[PDB]
Formats: sequence, C-alpha cells, structure tokens
Amino acid sequence: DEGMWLMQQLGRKYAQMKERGLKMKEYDLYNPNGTSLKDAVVLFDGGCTGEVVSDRGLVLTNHHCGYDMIQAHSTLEHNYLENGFWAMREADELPNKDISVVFIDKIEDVTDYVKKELKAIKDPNSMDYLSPKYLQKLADKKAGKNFSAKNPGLSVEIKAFYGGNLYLMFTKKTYTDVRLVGAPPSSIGKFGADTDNWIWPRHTGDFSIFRIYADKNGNPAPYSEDNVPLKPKRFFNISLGGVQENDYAMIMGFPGTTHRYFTASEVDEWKSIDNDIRIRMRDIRQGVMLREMLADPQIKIMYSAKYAASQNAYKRAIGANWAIKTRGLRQNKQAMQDRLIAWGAKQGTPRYEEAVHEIDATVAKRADLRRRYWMIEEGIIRGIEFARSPIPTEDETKALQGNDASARKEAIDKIRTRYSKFANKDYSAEVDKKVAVAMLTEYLKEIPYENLPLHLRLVKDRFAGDVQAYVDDIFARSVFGSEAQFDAFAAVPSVEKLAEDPMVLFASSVFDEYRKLYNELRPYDDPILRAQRTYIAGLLEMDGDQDQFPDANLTLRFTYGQVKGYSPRDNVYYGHQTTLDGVMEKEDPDNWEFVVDPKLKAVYERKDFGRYADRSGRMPVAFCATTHTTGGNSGSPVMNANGELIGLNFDRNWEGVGGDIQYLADYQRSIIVDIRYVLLVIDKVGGCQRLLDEMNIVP
Ligand SMILES: [K+]
Ligand SMILES: [K+]
Repeated sequence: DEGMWLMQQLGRKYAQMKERGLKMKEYDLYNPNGTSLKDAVVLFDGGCTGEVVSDRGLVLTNHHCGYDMIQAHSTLEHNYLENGFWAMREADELPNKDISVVFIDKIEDVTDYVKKELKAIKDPNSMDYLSPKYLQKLADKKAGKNFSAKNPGLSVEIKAFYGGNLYLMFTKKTYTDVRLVGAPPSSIGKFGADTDNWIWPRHTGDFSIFRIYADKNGNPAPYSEDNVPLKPKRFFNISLGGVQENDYAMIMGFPGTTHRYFTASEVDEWKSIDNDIRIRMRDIRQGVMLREMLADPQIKIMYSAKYAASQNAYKRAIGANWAIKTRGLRQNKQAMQDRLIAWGAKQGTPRYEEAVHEIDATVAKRADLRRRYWMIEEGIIRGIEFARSPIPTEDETKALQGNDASARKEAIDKIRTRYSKFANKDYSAEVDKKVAVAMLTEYLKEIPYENLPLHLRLVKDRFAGDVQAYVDDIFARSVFGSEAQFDAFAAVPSVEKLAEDPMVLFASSVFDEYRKLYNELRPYDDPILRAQRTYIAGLLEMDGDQDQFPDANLTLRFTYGQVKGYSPRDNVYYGHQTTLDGVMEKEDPDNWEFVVDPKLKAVYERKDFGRYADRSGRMPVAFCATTHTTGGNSGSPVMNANGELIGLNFDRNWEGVGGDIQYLADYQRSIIVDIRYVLLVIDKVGGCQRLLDEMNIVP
C-alpha cells in the first residue's frame, strides 16, 4: 500500500494496516518512551538499512550493502568476494575502517519549537527553515549544554518534513565497531546483478552479516580487542513459517528521496528534460560502447563496469518514462492541484493557486537553462571520458614558469598522477574518441553555437563541422592523447604547449559552461521550495495526512502491504515467489553473473533443504510485496503480521520506479530475499551453525 510513513503516523495508519492483516499491537511496533521493533532497525553505513537479529548484536543487510567491506578484506590468498566469508568464532569476525550503524533511539515532534525560533528571522524568503546548519543549531540548543557528555554515543538532528510544515528531532546512537561475520559467495550475493537489475522475477541471495561491538555496558566504542558484542534492547525473531500469497508484510528503513508533491508542470519537466535527455544520451554512449565491447574481448573486460554503471540510471529513466506514458502520473498531479485550487476558491484563500502558478512559472522560466545543463551533464561531463582529463593548477603552471627545477619536477609528478588515473588500465583512447564523436554530434545538433562551451565552437569555426577531425586533432596534439605524448611532454615540458593543449582547453571549456549553468539554475530552486511549503500546507489542511505521506528525506519510515505478484503486460503474470529451480534454469558457467556456486548446486541436486523449503519440496529464494520503497531501503527488514523477520528488501522492479512520484498498486513491488534462503545459505553453503544457534528462530 501507498506511503513512507513517519513513526508518529502509526496511529493514523494502524486501522488500514490491520485491514491488510497486521496482528501486532501498535506499542510493540513503535512507541516513544519504551522498547519496540523500531529499536532493532539500523542505518547501515550512512545509506543502507540493516537489522539486529540476535541478542549478541548480529546484523543482517544486503550483500551489495556489505560489498565494500567484503572487498577490503579480500586478497588473492583469501578472496572473500568470490568465496564468501564465514567467521567460525566471534574472535575471527573482521573489524572495518570508517563504518557505522545508527539506531534511532528517540523521535520527537519539535514543529512548535522550530516555528517559534523561525519567527526571529526577519526576511520572509529566508531558506533557513530548510538549512541543515540552522536546524542543527536549533537541535543543539534544544538538547542542551553537555548533551554529549551526559549521553555516550548519542547525537541529535532536526529535519524538515512536508515542505517545512513539520519538524522532527532524532536522537541517534552511533556504533563504529561493526565487524564482518558472514557473506555468501558473490555468485549468490550478485546472482544476475547487472542483467536482472530492476527485474522481477529475481534470484539473488543478496545478504551479508555483521556484528555490533561495544563496551561491556553496550555503549558505542571505537574498535578495541577489549570490545564485546552488543546486548541489544530489541532484536528480530526469525520466522521459519515462510510466506504465502496475500500475506501481510511491512518494512522499516531509511528511504532517501520522493517527489509525491510535484505539480503537473514538474512531471512534464522530469519527462521532457531530465529523463528524455538521460535516455537519449545514454542510449548513444551505451550503443558505441556495446559495439566496441562485442568487437574486442579486451575492450569488453575494460568497459563492462562503466557500461553497467551507465545502464543503472538509464533503465530507471526508461521505467519512469514508461509510467508517465502508460500509468497516468501527469493526470494524477493535475487532479491533485485542481482539487486544492477548487477548495481554496471555496475557502476564499487564493494562496494555494498562487503557489501552484509560481511553481509553473519557475519551471517555464528555467526550461532552456535546465535543458542545456542536462545536455552537457549527460552528453559530456558523464558522457565523454576525456572531459575529466587533467587541467594544470595555477601553482603547477607557475611551478614550470620558473627556473627552480625541483618545483618543476614536482608539478610534472602531480600532473602524471592525474594523467595515470585518467588513462588507467580500463581506458581506451580509441573507444573514448568513438564515444565522443557520437555524443558531440548529438550535443552540437541540440545546442546552438551561441550556447556552446567555447572550445566546441571550433567544430564549426576551424574544422568545417567535422566532429571526427576535431576529436582526432585533440588526441593527435594533446600531451594526454597517449602515454608516449605525455612522456615526451614530461621530458621537455613547454609552458606555451600546455596553455594551448586542445584537451586541456576542451576540459576547461566544458567544465566552465557546466559551472555557469549550475550557478544560474540554483536560484530557481528557492521559489519552488517556498511555494511547496504553501502547496503542501493546503493539501494537509484540505485532506489531512492519513492518505498523504511526507516526501522521503533519509529518515526512518514504515511501509506496509502484502506479498503479491503482478501482471507486467497482457497475458503475463509474475507470481509472488521465486525458487531455487529458477536459479538452476538461469545457470550459465561462462557468464560471471549467472554462475551457480558448486555447494549450492549439490544442495539442489540432493534436495538438502533442511526445514527451509515448502511442504512440496520447493526451496524459496525471493518474494515480492506491495510495500512502498525507494533508494535507501536496501537491507530493510521485512516483517510478517506478528513482526517476525520474513526477508530483506534488496530491489524494486522497473515498472515501479515511477513510484517516487506516484505509487502504482498494480505494478510497483519491493523485491525481497526470503529469510528461509538466507538460513539455507548460512547452513548448507557457509556451514556456519553458530550463527543459526544465536538467532531466535520461531515457527
Ligand atoms: K536497482
Ligand atoms: K528516490
């Protein structure tokens, strides 16, 4: 069901949750002064979500959330990324540099406090009401003198909600000794990762396992061998019961951003500028990279990760534009603004209509600048690798202006480091030239001569419109066009040559235009934010908050729904549950994405599923639910009707990515690893019994 709800809204939503099958008492899910399931949810390393699953501080999150830590501990001798990792005693769990988990110890509505303090600010158009520095000064004032000394590991933050109409203060408890305990092999953790990104059905065992360490009283402490596992106030019980179609499911976690209050004009702008440009420019870039990767196996090795990275937000933009085209997103926002405008007229209060018209007018005024910004960002800053070639600093240019040879040597050395990082082992000058010719052809079609970065005016003025000749000239003459050209430069460095370098002048020119567009566009954000404060206040006055969730803002939310598949297209149905049979159907030993771990294959051959399969002998892998998630919900716990852990959220289907603007009941799903499959992998693949024995596994 729709919405990413504040914990304060649990009372408002409880009747709807019970209608969908919730059996918990409200207090046990969230309460403000006691212990609740909210106390087992953590913010994992500043983006992801995770959950406490034992009375000794065991934490589950996704494999993709734990990846950087698994990779940091991996070597040729112990390649944990490929083999997995299973600590067979607590003393073998691996500490992690610069890691955190954050508990939300307390939440408080401070709206009246912040609105009182904002009365002091004289300028009615001040943006201090949304300023992180200003709200942190209010938090510090409220928490009082020596809050930190009186509360080990605790800190406070105030955040704005509903466009500045509501403020909450969070008291956060931060642990920095968080050790790696367990991870499946990447073949399981990343099964289908690029090909199946944003796809349901999905077959990925996307989990990893950490443990929170602390002092002997459970307070946060920096890494020490004297630290002991946290004895937490709440952990999740793990259900062996499984899921069935239509079962209630709920999620808690930290969704980052939504746009539920876009005007119709903002939907049109998101389609016609942001998404259309991203789709067109990435289709060009990807099409050239694919052609070069198919033709040369070494180019495939070098460019595979850059290609999949481009494809990530490409696929999301295609899904978002699909929803705008087919699912009525614009008309939904048109109806929302039309309803409030009709009500405002009945109330004798034109300020809501004025707010919608101010947003419309700002969107219309910025259209050509925003188009230019997205064209340069997708077409060149992201699109063309040599845009990020080195630019000598003034110090470096002075340094080899001079006759001090040793400062000169030091300037060349600094430049060499940036060149080596640019033209690294994954960089092909030939691929970059082909990509640049295709991307600049599009860019020069769309951006008129008078609005070009100055260096690009040389295509018309010096090369007679021949983009291939222009790009050929950059690489031919630049000291960064090849390793031999850089080495020749480093040997007899000419200050005149460097100031005239066509790659340096190209890079400088396109970053200059990008910067000047950014600076001219930024001011247009503020009138829309101020109008949204009014627009959202009207919507809330008119219809209340029960069916109007506040946009995500990196804070703790709950969502509820049911375990349920969907029909993507005519005569096609995707059910609610994938199985291990589906992993084996997808097995391809010559595609890294679809390798089946040999212990997992033997488990499947033997039907060695313990108590983790269904009664018919089918071993679950993933399920999907009608919960409302977005980026920031990776790793989130999935609870059944009784609050027991049934899975871990790890993705969303592409049909649902428009759901940041408008939830789609018949299309949007959260993609979740079944906890039964996590237990099977710990047991039969890791052989790590002590982790099963420390959990509370309930029927
Ligand atoms: K994804
Ligand atoms: K988002």
